[PDB]
Amino acid sequence: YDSRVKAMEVDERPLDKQIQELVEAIVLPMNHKEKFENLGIQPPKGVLMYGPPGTGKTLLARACAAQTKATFLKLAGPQLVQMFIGDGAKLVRDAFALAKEKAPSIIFIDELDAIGTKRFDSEKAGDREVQRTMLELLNQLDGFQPNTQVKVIAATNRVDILDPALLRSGRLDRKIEFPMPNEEARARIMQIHSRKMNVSPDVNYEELARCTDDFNGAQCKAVCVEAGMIALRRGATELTHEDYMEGILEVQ
Amino acid sequence: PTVTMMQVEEKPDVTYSDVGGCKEQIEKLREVVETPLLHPERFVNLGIEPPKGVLLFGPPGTGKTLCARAVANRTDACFIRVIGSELVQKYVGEGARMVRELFEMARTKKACLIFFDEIDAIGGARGDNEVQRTMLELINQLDGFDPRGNIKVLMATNRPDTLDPALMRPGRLDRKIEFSLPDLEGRTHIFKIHARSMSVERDIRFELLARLCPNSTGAEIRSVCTEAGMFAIRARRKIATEKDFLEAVNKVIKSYAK
Amino acid sequence: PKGCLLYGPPGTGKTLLARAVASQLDCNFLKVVSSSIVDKYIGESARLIREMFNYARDHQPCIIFMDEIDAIGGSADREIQRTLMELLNQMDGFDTLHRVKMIMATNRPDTLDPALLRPGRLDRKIHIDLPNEQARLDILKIHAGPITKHGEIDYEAIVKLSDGFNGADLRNVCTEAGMFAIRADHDFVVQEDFMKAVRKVADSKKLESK
Repeated sequence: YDSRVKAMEVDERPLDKQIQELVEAIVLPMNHKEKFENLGIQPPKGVLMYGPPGTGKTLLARACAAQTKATFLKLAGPQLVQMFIGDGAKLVRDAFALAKEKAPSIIFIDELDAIGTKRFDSEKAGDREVQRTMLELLNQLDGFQPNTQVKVIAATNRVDILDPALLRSGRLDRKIEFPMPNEEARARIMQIHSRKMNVSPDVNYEELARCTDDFNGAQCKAVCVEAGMIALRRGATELTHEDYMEGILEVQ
Repeated sequence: PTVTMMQVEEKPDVTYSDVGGCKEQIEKLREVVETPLLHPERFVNLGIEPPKGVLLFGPPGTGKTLCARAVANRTDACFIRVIGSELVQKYVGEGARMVRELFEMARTKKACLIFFDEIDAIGGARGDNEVQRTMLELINQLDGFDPRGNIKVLMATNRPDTLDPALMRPGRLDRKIEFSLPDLEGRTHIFKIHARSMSVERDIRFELLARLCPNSTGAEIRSVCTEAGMFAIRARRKIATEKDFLEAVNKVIKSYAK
Repeated sequence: PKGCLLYGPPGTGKTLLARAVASQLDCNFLKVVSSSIVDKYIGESARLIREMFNYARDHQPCIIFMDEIDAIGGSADREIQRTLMELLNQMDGFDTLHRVKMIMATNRPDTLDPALLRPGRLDRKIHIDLPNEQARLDILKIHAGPITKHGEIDYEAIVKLSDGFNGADLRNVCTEAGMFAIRADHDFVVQEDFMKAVRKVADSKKLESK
């Protein structure tokens, strides 16, 4: 029933200061239950990956899901907004029923601050049953001790709206701030994202690294694929060095 | 609906060199609509994948004709086009099985090219959830590489006020170029290859008749090329001369374009 | 005795105790959302309000919880005030509330409808600023069981050097120091990382306690 939310996406598989604690904080709670039972440590459930734009949290967390290799489920923010009623029990108990019974998967969501607004201005707003959905989320992630099952990963593009009652292991606990890392790191993750193609063995990474400023990872992959667009018709079967900065100065 | 029987495109039509003045853009789109099919191995060995596609919007001009031209100049098997004016109809919900059956036929056609026309009839998100299901399910079934993510991406629309396709198009669509309206010296090739009809006298200079018809769409100049032989045979003659229907030309554009 | 208010300005604690009793017995299992009142559409859900309260009065045992009420207690307003009048007619009407019990919870005690704060509706008021340290020491003793520690132990530094916190905060900081101790792959965990890590991280929670 309600295949629009039940069968959302049938998928199996798709900066060190945050990807270390992130990848560890999502991989070690999966298998390393022995030390969790020896030292009594509880696996973290909620994580707040916030910060300014220009980083690409969606594709970075998607790459983390590629590092986990487990099942991945896609879900967006405004997808909970539906004209029908009673979506809290049906959607929360449905997605948490398939996640409750099925194998341990990974559920990464985004745009949570917009749908998690407590309605400061009470003039007129329909965002009241999505607030019901949030109260049932904190209800089933707070009042249920057997909730050591499949985690729920959240991501917010801004911290303008923040519920002060989100202080719990099951709730948003790992407040990951974006310190705007160095450009060479984006040239490293982009170097890994572009090492498969035939690249000429002369790249200094200084120009193409410095040119990438406040640019998400999806835009960097748009620079790589965009470089492959004209690079396919350049005649040479190997990518050149000026095509990175040409793509940045072409679509960016 | 009529989109199932009207969806299949056949009966070839207006050919390549009748483009509306586009000299660079005809290569910018030919390199993705004709070159990948003619050289599949050259794009796999010479690079990583063939190009995705182009994007034509803005002024109407000769729109909706160049894609039928791409259907005409197909060397292997004419592809299927999809219009958007049939998606927004009463009793919504059939668009899911519709896009799944036309994409299912696309998988039945060894992943053939699928053109999408008139995105503005289902675009412009700005009670509209029934439209959001069709357009968000469509974009979900286009950006999603599960059926195919390499065939073709092209949206020929008139109004660019579509908010969601404008932000979702950087995912898989590309080449945010304009329409490149036909210039003055563009129609001379339309006359050159449209001279393949009944024997036309060589006194008709194609540059003069081409430059004496401004602001004329591709369908308009096609109707002029049809009325040239029409008003040329209505006189029970055997040859066509510009002096026989010049008044019909400058009248059919002037009196009908004031 | 037909109502009670639990307002804690610092941190939490109403959901910890409401979850301790509501998770212990609760006399039933039926949670009522304190935000799904009117509608998302035209306000014709009076059959849903009188249906939910119709079941709350149909069943003999019933306990209703309402959390985060400060957002709903602030043409579009005439229906809000009309539903507040419906709450006045359903809480102080011709219906003896001798068996049903309701508990209201909030976040900031500044906009709690002083008209609704009249005695009779919310009779009991308790400040959870400093919970006598019994919840802190108790949650620290139940969280100190499975974790192995060295013989050198001093709970007075953790209980005394931490104020204005709760059980969930203290368990997230104690487990945060337990992860800080598991990063160094050591078997035993001394309380030095508890005093320094819980002290400094606790100061970061005091700074980020907005």
